[PDB]
Amino acid sequence: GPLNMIQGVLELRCRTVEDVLTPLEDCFMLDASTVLDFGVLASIMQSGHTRIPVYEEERSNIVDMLYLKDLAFVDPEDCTPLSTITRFYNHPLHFVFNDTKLDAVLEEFKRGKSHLAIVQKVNNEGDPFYEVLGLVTLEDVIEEIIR
Amino acid sequence: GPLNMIQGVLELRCRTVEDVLTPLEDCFMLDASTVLDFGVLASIMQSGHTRIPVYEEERSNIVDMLYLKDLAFVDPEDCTPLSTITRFYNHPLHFVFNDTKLDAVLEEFKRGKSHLAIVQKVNNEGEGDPFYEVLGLVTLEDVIEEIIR
Amino acid sequence: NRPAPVEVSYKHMRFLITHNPTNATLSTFIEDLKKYGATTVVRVCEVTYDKTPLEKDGITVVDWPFDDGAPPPGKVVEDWLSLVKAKFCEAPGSCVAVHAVAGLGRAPVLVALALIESGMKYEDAIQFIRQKRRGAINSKQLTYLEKYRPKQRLR
Amino acid sequence: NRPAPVEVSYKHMRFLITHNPTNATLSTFIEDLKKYGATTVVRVCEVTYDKTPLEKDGITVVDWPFDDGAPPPGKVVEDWLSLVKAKFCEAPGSCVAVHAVAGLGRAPVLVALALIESGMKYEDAIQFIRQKRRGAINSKQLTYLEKYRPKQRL
Repeated sequence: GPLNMIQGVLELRCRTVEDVLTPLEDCFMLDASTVLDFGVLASIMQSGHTRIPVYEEERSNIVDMLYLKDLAFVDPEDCTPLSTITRFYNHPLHFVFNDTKLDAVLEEFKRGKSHLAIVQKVNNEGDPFYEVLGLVTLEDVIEEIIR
Repeated sequence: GPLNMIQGVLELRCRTVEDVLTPLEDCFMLDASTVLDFGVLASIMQSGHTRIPVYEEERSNIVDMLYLKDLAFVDPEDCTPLSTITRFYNHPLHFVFNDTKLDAVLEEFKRGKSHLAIVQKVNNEGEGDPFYEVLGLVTLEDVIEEIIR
Repeated sequence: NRPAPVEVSYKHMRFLITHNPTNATLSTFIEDLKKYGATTVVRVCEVTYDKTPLEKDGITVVDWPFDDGAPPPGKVVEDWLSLVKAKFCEAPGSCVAVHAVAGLGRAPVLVALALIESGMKYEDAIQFIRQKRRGAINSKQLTYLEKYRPKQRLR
Repeated sequence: NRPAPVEVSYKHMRFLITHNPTNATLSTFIEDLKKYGATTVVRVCEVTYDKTPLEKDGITVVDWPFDDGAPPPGKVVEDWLSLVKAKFCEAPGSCVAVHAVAGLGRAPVLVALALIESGMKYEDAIQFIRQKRRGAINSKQLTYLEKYRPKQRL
């Protein structure tokens, strides 16, 4: 417990997002042009994610976040694309950089923002471009403390 | 950040469940005899809870836990009472006492136990048989909140 | 709020402390009695439930009521000790169930002075019960329980 | 990797730095142009998407291409500054959209020396752009841009 946890809390100041993220291939995610039938609904139900990144076309192109609580009053008879459902509600995209300190992302985390932040690195190896690596969650940091 | 947090981790060992708990009147809960039509489904959806205590009769009488992921495959106009859905899957109830230290509850959560524990106290006023007394629910996030603030 | 049945083994005598059921909840209440191998229940609270299904499933229910969180009157204690001694004779192995309202009161008390009567020391009796059910005896039934003196009556 | 449109207001001038869209993502690309009140897009990358839906909806698209991570050639900067003042003359209020590939490069550069031409100090140009969009200009183009100086054309 507590001694492990205390230095966890202070190596918040030394670990970057780039050590505790989920890289983008293993992240639960949805194409916008996907459509609420009962099966997509169900697979989201037992996915056990409550907030899912919504991309168009390519996965490294996140346009929105779907909340579980959002699809409470969409009916799935109705075959409605997630594209539309996702700006029924403007949900925040939280963007953060690879070399951001973990405690800073934490401070960010309960400064209200979405508990899922998405990770960018700049790349220069030509115009510089941002480069999506994956997602970090508040629980990724939480576990960095409590283990 | 970290000084507050280190201090959280330090009095994890002296703060008890009883003031970081949600007392029972504020908790999201369901009567067993309630029935999955689409509106109750929707109200659980937008409840934003993934784990809900199911009581019979009185609220201080918790019989099961409904998981969100459980109702993935019930069809809700096939309108079936929550009692039976909750006997499709018995999910174990986690019971804990008020004067339990927070780090111990942390350990209880930290392999397998439901992230939802229910809180009971013994009571000795006045004379009769002592009885257990439900106060409310504690979540793992109630404790997390005690560290990260 | 009624907590789950708790077994107290020592000596090779075996007690099960339970709640008073309602008998919407009876089938399951009988079921933990035969899982624990109780063939005899001692109730000491109000009669709320019908014993005759339990009698038909081969469990004798004994009604020895005394008041809420009072110590056992002396007749009740002697009967308790003698019933216990007779039952663990009749088959070694089996359980005796005792319950009042919620198993945190009179029933732990009778388990307790059964334990003292077997010659476990008192403070070990209490704290043995209190290991398994938190905060079990109230004050006057503890005041009762060591001006009690065992004269040996269980092996 | 394509980041969301970013507005830069200064002067009472308003630029929107954007990514290059596809023809598939084109509907939404037009829609943030009309949210931000852009009536003019300046593309400076390769031609990928068809411009006729956009001026159908009343947005002029201007093709002034110069190559990946190069500074603007002199023709391009002069045309840029003059288009900018003409459009902010024609209606005060509106936005000019600029985009290259991903809006982290040449288009921020043109916004930048527009700002310097407005007589914001140089590193307050870079200042202002890098706060909203981190790590936007590369090598050669900020080397370019301090050896740039305004005769204040805006």
